[PDB]
Amino acid sequence: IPGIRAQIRFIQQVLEQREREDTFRLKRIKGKIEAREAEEE
Amino acid sequence: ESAGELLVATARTQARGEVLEEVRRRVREALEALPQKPEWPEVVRKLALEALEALPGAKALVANPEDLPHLEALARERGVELQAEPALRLGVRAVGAEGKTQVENSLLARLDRAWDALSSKVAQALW
Amino acid sequence: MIQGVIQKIAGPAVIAKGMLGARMYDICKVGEEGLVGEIIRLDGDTAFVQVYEDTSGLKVGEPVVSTGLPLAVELGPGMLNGIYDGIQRPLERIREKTGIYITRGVVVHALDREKKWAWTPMVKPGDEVRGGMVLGTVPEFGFTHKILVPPDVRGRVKEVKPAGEYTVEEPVVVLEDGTELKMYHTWPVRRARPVQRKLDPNTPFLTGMRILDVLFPVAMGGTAAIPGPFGAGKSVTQQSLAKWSNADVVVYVGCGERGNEMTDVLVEFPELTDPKTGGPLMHRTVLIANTSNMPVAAREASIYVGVTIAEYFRDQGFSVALMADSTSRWAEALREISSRLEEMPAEEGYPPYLAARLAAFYERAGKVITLGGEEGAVTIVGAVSPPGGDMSEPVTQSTLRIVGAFWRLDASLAFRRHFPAINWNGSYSLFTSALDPWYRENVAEDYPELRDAISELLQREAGLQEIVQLVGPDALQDAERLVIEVGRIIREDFLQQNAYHEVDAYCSMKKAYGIMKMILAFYKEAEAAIKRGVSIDEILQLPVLERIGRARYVSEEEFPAYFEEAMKEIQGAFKALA
Amino acid sequence: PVQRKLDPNTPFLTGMRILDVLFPVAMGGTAAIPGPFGAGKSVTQQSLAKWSNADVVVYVGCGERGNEMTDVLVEFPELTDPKTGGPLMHRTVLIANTSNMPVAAREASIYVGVTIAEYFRDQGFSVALMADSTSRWAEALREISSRLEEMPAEEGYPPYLAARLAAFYERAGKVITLGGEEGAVTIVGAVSP
Amino acid sequence: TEALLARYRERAEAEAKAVREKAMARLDEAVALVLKEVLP
Amino acid sequence: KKEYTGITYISGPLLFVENAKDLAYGAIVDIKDGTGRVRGGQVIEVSEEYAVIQVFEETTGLDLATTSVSLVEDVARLGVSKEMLGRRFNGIGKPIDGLPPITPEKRLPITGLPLNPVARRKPEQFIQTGISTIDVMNTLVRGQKLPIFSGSGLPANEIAAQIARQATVRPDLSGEGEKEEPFAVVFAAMGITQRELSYFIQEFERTGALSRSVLFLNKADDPTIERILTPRMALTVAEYLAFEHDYHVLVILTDMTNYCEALREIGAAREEIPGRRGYPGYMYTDLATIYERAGVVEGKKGSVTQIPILSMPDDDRTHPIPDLTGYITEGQIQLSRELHRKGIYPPIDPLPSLSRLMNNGVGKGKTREDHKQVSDQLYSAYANGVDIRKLVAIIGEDALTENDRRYLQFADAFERFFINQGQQNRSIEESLQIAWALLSMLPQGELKRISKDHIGKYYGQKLEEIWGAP
Amino acid sequence: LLKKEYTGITYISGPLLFVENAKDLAYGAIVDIKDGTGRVRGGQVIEVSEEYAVIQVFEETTGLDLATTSVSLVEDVARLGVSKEMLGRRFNGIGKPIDGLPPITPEKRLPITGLPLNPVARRKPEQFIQTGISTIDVMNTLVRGQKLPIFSGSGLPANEIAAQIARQATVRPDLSGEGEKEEPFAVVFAAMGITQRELSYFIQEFERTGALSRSVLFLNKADDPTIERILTPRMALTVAEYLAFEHDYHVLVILTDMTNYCEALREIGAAREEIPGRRGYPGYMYTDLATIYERAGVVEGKKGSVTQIPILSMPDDDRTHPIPDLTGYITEGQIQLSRELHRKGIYPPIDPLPSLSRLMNNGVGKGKTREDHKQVSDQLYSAYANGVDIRKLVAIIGEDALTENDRRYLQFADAFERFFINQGQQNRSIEESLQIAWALLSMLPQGELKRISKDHIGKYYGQKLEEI
Repeated sequence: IPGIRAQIRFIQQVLEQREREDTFRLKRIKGKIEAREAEEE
Repeated sequence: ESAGELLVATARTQARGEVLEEVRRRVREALEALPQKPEWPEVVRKLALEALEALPGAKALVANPEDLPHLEALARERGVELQAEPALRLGVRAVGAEGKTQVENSLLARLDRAWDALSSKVAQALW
Repeated sequence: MIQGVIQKIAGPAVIAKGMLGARMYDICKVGEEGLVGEIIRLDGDTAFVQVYEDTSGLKVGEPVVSTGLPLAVELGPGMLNGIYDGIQRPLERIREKTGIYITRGVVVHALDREKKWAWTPMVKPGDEVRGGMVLGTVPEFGFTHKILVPPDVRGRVKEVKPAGEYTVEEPVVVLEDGTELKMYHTWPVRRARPVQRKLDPNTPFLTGMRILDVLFPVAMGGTAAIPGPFGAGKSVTQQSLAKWSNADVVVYVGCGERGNEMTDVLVEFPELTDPKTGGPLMHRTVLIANTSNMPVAAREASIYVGVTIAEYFRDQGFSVALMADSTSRWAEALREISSRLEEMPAEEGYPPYLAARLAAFYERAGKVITLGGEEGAVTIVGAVSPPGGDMSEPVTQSTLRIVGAFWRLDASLAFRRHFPAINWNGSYSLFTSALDPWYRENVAEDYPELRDAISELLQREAGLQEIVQLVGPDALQDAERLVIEVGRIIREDFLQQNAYHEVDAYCSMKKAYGIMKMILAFYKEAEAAIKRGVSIDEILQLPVLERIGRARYVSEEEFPAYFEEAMKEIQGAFKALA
Repeated sequence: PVQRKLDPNTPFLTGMRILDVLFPVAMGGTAAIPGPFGAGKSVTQQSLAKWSNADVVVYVGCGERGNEMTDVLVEFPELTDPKTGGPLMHRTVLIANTSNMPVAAREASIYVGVTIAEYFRDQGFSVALMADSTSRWAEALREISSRLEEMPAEEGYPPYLAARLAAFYERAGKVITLGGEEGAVTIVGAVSP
Repeated sequence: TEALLARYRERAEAEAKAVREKAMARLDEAVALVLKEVLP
Repeated sequence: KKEYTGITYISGPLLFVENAKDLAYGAIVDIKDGTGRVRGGQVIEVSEEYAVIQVFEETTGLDLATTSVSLVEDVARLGVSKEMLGRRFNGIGKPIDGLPPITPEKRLPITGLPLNPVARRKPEQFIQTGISTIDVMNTLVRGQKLPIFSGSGLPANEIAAQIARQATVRPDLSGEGEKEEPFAVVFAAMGITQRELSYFIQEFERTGALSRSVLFLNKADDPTIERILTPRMALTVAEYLAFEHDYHVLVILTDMTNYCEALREIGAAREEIPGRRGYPGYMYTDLATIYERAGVVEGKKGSVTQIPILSMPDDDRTHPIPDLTGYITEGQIQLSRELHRKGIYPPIDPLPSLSRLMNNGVGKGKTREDHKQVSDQLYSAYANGVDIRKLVAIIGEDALTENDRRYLQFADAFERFFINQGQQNRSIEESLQIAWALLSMLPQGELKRISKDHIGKYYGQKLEEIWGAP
Repeated sequence: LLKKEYTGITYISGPLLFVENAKDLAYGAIVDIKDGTGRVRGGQVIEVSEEYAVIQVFEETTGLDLATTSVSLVEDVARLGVSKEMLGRRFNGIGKPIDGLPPITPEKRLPITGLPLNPVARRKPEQFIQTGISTIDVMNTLVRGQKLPIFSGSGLPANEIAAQIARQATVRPDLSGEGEKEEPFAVVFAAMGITQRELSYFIQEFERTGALSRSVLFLNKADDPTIERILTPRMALTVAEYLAFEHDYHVLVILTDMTNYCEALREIGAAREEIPGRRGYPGYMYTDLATIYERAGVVEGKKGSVTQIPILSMPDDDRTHPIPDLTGYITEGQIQLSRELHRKGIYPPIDPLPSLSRLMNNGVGKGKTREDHKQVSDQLYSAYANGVDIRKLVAIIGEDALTENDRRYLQFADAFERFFINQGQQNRSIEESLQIAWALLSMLPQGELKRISKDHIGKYYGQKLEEI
């Protein structure tokens, strides 16, 4: 049971990290697009 | 136990602080007494000159009306404008070209900006 | 007053023009309806306003007017017995004026402006006044409500109105400078109220419950946390804490609770009786009530409003018990707000500053010397109810990092008809060492050692469970059986407490000390007997155990007698028993 | 530049039984030593510096503790080279960029160490290059890419990280120098996952 | 005992008095130094 | 009336219109093209520069030269009346039953206002669903929110239809009672297929349940905005009936997972960064706005009761949708795949099911004085029976005690007769009779959760009362 | 001595604000933000260009507007006034007093970020600090000039261990050979958003031991701003370095709840929208933590020393969290606390196996305590590891199935926990700790001690557990 609990924790952390990275990338790209629109429309 | 020496230490520090604050009070009085004496126009002219030199370009020079006659020489010679204002005494204030920067050369502010550094020298002199 | 016009509407977010001069985190009124919003950003001649209520029907060009002050609470007479929202909107009056639904832009004052109060001045013209001093007094139910100079006010008194009946708005002390001091003053919710000095957790917060007052004490001015499992009797424990604690005022904050749970809270508290007076407990209570369908801003500001009110009553010189229910719901509100502001999430979508905000909330508690020189305290008992009950959740982890006590309510005990359903194997208090001197001076000189002995016995009995499960109690030898049965006696006679009994609902420290001493003396004599060869089946038949069974139910004025009598009979039983 | 690349055929004796026996590394080879903190990376690297069979040892302290460079400076002068018989420090070159020193300099430190190692190889020696932590070089790349406002790959690192690590590690090998002699560079790099 | 605390109180008062008396001699020179250092 | 032709951008579901500062935020707009087709849309962002319209359906023929936009209403509104009973609508209110349109007594905004928490009252009266596993063990109280957690292919639609056809109030069990207590069912079907639509139409029309029901049916190929509006219109009608005509309204929302997926899609359409596992960071607020619209109000004789039905995405109770729904609601009736594939219908697993408000709506003056204890004993007995059923696979029946074998037989009979009732409709009396008949199979003495008075009054029935005609 | 004000605020959002014509604001320059109310609050320039300057405010931005707000220049580099008179004072976390006494008269004004120590200017930490706790003195020896954090949990007594170390830590010059007179420790205590309870504990303990007369306290409380949390350790270490390497002091620096520092760092990084690391923490957290930790050490040609004991609470009791992981790669070991030992009632609850002291070997041995120190430590570690393994086995298969060897190892593990780790508040000499260790090793056969040379085993093996 401790082993399964550890595996569950590890997989949860991996998936949450991947989600965070995806969100950060989307935000950075959106900000760049907004800056481009402001500078050049 | 020897923990009562804290009373001696705190008393010494409090007395030193009171002495320094009295020194500051006398300095402020002396500053505010400067304009009444005839030697004030030259110091104010130097202050205004330094203020202008601090600006790459100054739109106008600001001082109290009692100083405007004394500052007109620098104002016209430097080519900058001028305007009266109940501003801080004992110095002159500059305004940037864009109108969004401002350099002040008041002595009542210079004292505040210099006290932290001068405290060590003053304390050494006192004791 | 700064006035502008709406430039863009997109959800709760409104951009306003002509707002140069508007201040950050000021409260603004948007549109013709005057919907309340908060300035969250300034850019050039524009201000970003996040509107509490729904913005449907708003149009570009409509006016936006800034109040110029941040989110603030009116502090003064008339808050006791009141039911408020998360932004201090009196709900009874809203019902009276609007029906059974809460409409948009309902403007109603926190303190009633038509009630009159009996004013007794305590200052004279020419007296100097400073922040926190007592200008006068007003009777509010059973309380000598002190009218305080706002913390940022100084000057020399000029006019002091005589005794009489006055409305809160009426100037009552006019200072030489010209400032007019009314019976109330506004204070921001996010700025902690000033105090002279914070003191140490030297003295206890007596909840009246044996387990919490003995094993896991919380100091006056401390912070505690309880988890809210379903069926653990959390509401009953909270109500008993409100009724029987040594707090002079109780502030209850519901910050996003289910609709019917809030209905239960609002229907049960009015039916609670104050033991000190026999009248309603709501005369000594302020309720902040929020449901999950009310605005997110209200749910986020609920706890801050509650703590500000608690700090006010503290400055008056009282001890206040603040009970925030489901801080997890508040964390959900914070998460939603952060998401709408386009911030970077951390961990389970919570904003990176969740722990900081939670700490800033929990650490407005503490015993204090007020600006008036009196002494007051605010004790906080927050409830953490993760959706799944997992303790690794960020809110629970952040709370446990800051609170000094943790009382683990468990549904398993409640299933076994053990109340209060607090588990003594997951609970802890970090105040016992600091509170030891108070116990040695006020209850008994040996109380800490007796409490430690009880804890050691409970630990031993926990260790023996793995043996009792495989083979029943009858199989265990005499010593282990004595441990099991002294544990049973503890659980049944000292740790259990019927909140609905006339006498057992409240236990003083002396009563708990007496019960513990009786149990430990019985255990000592029983160990001696077992070493002498008396079978344990004979020990368990002694009537002295029955006398210890009823110690809970003896009155406070009668307990001393019962106590020395029972001690004598404890010594008699085992000496007589062969 | 080199004249030819040769197939490694001789061992790089580290003096440690496990590495020398079960997991050998040749004189033109490469090795990674990842491990969590407290596992003994630094002691292993210093042992490789103290006992290896290399003519010249180039140690690169990328963003690691400064006490570990003081340890070398203070101890090596009093120790003896395994073969030449003189002071150990005489065969060592240290490139130090500790953790509190400028972040951008970690990349330059890696490259400087590798170039010095290649030079001593060109003289006809067998050089051992030890990289105290390549993870800190990766962190420097990540910080600079953050300032450049570039899109990151996994864990924020720039997508060109693998290319940089490859260009760094592929400068090792037993070669025939432009002068006709034989030399080598062994790289033992430490990762700090 | 409290006697030691009383002795320390007397010593602290004496020390404060000594500091003040010592300062009273050179205060004007300190003011002169500050004025020289603050003026242009 | 007025037409805006300054269109400057079409992409996906969005349309930008210039010089449209007269359009209110949230307004509904008609969009017309050269062919004369009229599409609908919602104003989602208004600024001095332009207005952003989210177009219902698709943009497969729009062009900047010929398209125009016009205003329908400043606020999404529904015309309500008591003549909706017996009608079927489409999630925006357009009738789809073939009958003429209704004449609204009043037109009411669909984003209803919150209920004042001081106006609410504690739920204390139950509504009979006809299903024993709910009435006896997971009772449903008026003003309660009790979702049904279902799986990928379990018969949740059939259970919803059965509860719709059988739901009733029981005044006769409440003291003297009242001469009448009107009852109505609102049925919101979000993201259903043609198959499910036909099934619902037939079920409501083949037993006369239509005459007391209002159906808001949203298909899966219909626009997503319609899916998001459907529950709000259903609850607007429910609140109208309950608190202005004294009806007892039961609201069944068929698939909240479809609603949450619609919410996610639209959130992405409005250029919002998704929250946890892709869902909007404000999903909790939206689900509370939908759910918290049920309750009992002080001084009003009506009530709104809610049964949200949601399919757990991967049998995961920790998925955001089931998690938040449980975190806002008051229990869960969970369907079992094991019971479903053993042939039991309706497949409700008593063990994972819970109804928080049950203890208030059961007792003297409501149901019967023995309800709570019978329910607790049934729960404990079924749990022991399942455990012993798993133990017998190892230890065998001959190594069990007689009480254990009785618990085994009780588990079998409980599954076959209590959970497996088919399309029957059981009053609370019949369900309690079956419960006592099942409890009689255990010795009087292992019934430790029931008082002796109730045992003496009810113990001893024969299971043949139901075994003879399951 | 000129006050230059900038009134071109363009954009205020969260903790940042932008100023337009501020080309004369240096990077890293400390500014002063004044509002219409006259309230004065500070910030730092974090990005400066020809278009605008980005300023992060050290406290909340409530009450700021674009019409009446102005920013002035305080200094081009963040500096702190220092003296030998800071000892006995209390501060706010920015540097201001909170004790009611007048402000300090600065002898020097040093940058708070400090400057890196040249690796050639350091000397190797050698001297041995006797903490009075056996688990540290015998197994995880702390040497002067070392950074040895304490890894703790949510409710474990790490503050008590820090206070005990401060009270008891000594140098023992008699063993080292010189036999010099006592040189008491100066204590620099930095708080990073602590409750009033922990602060009360610390103040009461220091008053009890009379330490405050030789201490400097920087107190940032949970009610104080989170952005200021970043300045506090830098001020503390600037003062500590000044004292150590300008007045020949031996400074013990206690940084409490570095997890609060990391949370503040993450909040600021999220505000700035920087590339994150492993759980949303900024990619440069390792470098930022290094800039704080690496300021400890010993310098050639100087007598002073700075030694650090950071306290951080592992979130959810996992080393693999970014804060403990990045601290581990920087600091020279760590003293980890065990929740199991705490639940059993063992104080201090220090579990040797996850704990390490990197600089142990350079401070123990002949002329540096006793010659059997290192081998005794290694043998204790091996024996305790065996005991833990057999305890794991016994929880599966029970005690009767054990060999005599395994039984001896179990008994050793239990006695170790009961007598070596559990010492309460008693201050133990190094000799007493080694005597107890040898008594515990005496429970094992004389031939199972592979880590101890035969000479030492002959010298010390035999005593019984009878220490008093």
